[PDB]
Amino acid sequence: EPQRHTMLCMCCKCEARIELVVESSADDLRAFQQLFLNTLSFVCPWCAS
Amino acid sequence: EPQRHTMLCMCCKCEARIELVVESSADDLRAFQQLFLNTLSFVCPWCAS
Amino acid sequence: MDERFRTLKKKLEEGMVFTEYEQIPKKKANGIFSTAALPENAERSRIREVVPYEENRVELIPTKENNTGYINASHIKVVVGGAEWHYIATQGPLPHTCHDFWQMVWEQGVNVIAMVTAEEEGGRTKSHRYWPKLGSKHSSATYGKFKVTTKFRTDSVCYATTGLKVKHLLSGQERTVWHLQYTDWPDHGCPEDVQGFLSYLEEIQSVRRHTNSMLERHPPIVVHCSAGVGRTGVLILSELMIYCLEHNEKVEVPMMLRLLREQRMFMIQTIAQYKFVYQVLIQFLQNSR
Amino acid sequence: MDERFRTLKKKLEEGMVFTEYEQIPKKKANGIFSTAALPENAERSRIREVVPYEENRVELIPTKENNTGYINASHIKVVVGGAEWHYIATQGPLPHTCHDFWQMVWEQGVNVIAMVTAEEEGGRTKSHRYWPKLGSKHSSATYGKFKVTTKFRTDSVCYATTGLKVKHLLSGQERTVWHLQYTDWPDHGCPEDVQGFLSYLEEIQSVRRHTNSMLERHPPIVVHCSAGVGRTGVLILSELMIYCLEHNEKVEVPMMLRLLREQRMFMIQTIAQYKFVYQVLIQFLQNSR
Ligand SMILES: [Cl-]
Ligand SMILES: [Cl-]
Ligand SMILES: [Zn+2]
Ligand SMILES: [Zn+2]
Repeated sequence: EPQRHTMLCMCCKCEARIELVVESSADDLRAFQQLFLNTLSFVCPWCAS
Repeated sequence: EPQRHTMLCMCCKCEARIELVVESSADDLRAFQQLFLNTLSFVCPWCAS
Repeated sequence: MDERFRTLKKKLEEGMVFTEYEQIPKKKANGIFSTAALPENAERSRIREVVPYEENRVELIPTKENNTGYINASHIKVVVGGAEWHYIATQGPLPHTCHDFWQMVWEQGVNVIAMVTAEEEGGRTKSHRYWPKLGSKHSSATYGKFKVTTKFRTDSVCYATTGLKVKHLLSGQERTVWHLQYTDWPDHGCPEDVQGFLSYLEEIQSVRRHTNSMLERHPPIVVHCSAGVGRTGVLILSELMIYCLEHNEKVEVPMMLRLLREQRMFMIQTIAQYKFVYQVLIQFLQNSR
Repeated sequence: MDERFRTLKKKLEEGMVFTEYEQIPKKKANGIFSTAALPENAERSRIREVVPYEENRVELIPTKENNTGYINASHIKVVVGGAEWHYIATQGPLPHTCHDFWQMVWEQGVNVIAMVTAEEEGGRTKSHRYWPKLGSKHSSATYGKFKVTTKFRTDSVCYATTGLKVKHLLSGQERTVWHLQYTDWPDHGCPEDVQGFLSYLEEIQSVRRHTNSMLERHPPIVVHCSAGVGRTGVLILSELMIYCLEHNEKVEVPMMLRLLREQRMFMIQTIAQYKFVYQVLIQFLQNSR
């Protein structure tokens, strides 16, 4: 069954830390981790507005 | 070059809408979309606390 | 493609492309519409005048309420360069045909829906809302035997991509469907932003290859507008001609339109839509240089 | 594995597993440590007494400041069931050997670092912080020729997984490294939560297979603690014995320990660590039933 995981990352615009909380299978968690090691970056709410 | 994209999804605990803003390549965007169609779900900040 | 660009431009300067369009018959002379013509199926067609030919209508498994398995939808099949292309051209679902629509999606193994319209345009209904709204009722809705759940939406400038999960409520089987909605078509006439329409075609092509790779076969994509012939015909003709140009097949646009009309009546219903297709092809070729 | 479970339990009841541990020599009799023994390399070893044998030390490309290409690190190679296993066992980097460490990671094509320690434990330094902190200086840090960037961290109960990007500043080449840090080892003795250590081994196994699949070969993983022999030996012996049990190879634990000691002196430096390995194997076998 899916479990809860927390992903810590950095906003790609302003160096602020972003806390993402997901529920997923282990395989989908690994796939999501791998996206951060490709090109996927998150924008914090402030930089988004 | 990476572009800015917005992903709208639902919290898996409380039905609230979540707006995720990413920058990524097209391929990593598609891979991220596919994770939502597998098991990956996000938890809103309130349900996280 | 430089020779293809110059050839296309010359033909557009010869003054006959609109002449030959008028002479393309809008529908087959000895056409048969037996099931669509039944009085039990009158209310299942949005536009009474636009119905599938009997030989290639999409036939659903019969049910007690829909015993002829009727939906206003046609199988469109064209072979270009050794490749078979398969589309289902259909009307925008009515409130009472949403379960038929999802039944068709299931039986045909459809992975991609190309919706070339808004739900309402200028006050008139073009399509029922046949997929859920995010955050409304667990982002889910049930249409007959099918529970549909919206998992994400990504808005682009000219179109929106929505990922759906479809569950068959008797078997429990779940499947993925990608819903690609063009949002830039004006209430009358054709879109002025040709590049945006090309971006939409790009997304359809990209999502088709993605879903095909996931199933590691090539089901039809569903294309619909209001009656399933106008904007639907623009999309299908454009994709087929862009592929013809990209792989250098010597098929003329009016010849391709004749073959589409052999399979669904009235495909591309105005000269303005036909001229729009040519401008799509010109822009695609200019993009290449 | 039921016969393997009962066999292991019987051996633990025979009262000789600690007897045979004492008789395993801590290091090779005719061992040679030429490069580690040079006075220029004294400051490069965290624990002066724990150094690599010459024949299997990890040799770096020479530089003007480090002309023997010396790092306190050993190649550990064991063949189990037709499969070669390759580890690099090394000490926790010192402030002035962080660039050596990343040079080793680059030359050896390492994808996975297993760090079985905290940076400081009970006030004493066990490892320099050789990877960046999230959000601090663009989450990046430079060590000699290598720019390292932290992209994510996922905290589990007993360990943390950090994804890193490593850039070679002369070629511009970028690579991925996964940093897996066990956070549950007590300041003295061995962890009471055996299941948590098994979860850490699970993550190492899972990340190794992931990184191997991405490179669609099998580089060594790097394992380090403070001197690179104690907890490092516990991890390596445990993974090798779990694989031996899972594929039913008749290798005794003391025999495997002797082979590890043939390759790096002092591997598993206390009886309590050796007994911990047996409890890891017992728990793995109980998990199977
Ligand atoms: Cl004309
Ligand atoms: Cl004993
Ligand atoms: Zn920001
Ligand atoms: Zn919530």
